[PDB]
Amino acid sequence: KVFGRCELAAAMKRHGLDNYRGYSLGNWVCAAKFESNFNTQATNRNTDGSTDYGILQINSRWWCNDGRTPGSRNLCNIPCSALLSSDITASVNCAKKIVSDGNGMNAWVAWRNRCKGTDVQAWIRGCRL
Ligand SMILES: [Cl-]
Repeated sequence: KVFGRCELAAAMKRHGLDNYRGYSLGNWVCAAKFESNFNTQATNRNTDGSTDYGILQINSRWWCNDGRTPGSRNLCNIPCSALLSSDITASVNCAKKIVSDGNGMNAWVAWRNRCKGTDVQAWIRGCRL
């Protein structure tokens, strides 16, 4: 499913992401925009053989099992396919584990390069939240 900006902001707020570990909702909407263009079915293969899945492009080396990433961990304990659902619960739950992990949102290369230090509140402007 391809989300609208405000529809995603409301779903993320509902699943407890607004100010999770100190990151305002705008940060998570911005990351989702530049990771997946709001498309839950986005996948992208990396040079190392890992794949990134879903709205937040969570990576198979560490976080989910896709059966094709040799010697990967599955720290979120989910098949990577569960990250591609129109329901974002699995992505949200796994994102909360990633961002607690020590590097915060810098784990998302698009957030670091495109969102970090920007007026991220613009991402939720106009939305009924
Ligand atoms: Cl942090």
